[PDB]
Amino acid sequence: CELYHYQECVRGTTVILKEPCPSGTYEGNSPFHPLADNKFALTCTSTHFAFACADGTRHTYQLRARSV
Repeated sequence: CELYHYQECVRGTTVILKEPCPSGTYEGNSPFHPLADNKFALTCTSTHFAFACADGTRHTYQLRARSV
């Protein structure tokens, strides 16, 4: 019921991710930026956020911001 995601991105750039599940609930350090096609956008910074899904699965994401 607990899945972990980890990915690196270039600090300052915009990251586009696919929602892990339809109409899931989100919680994180930055406001949610919903987009079309079950996706969402966020500015790359070292942070953590999570989604709670209807099937009981919780997805925790960790973004590692890096230079260059």
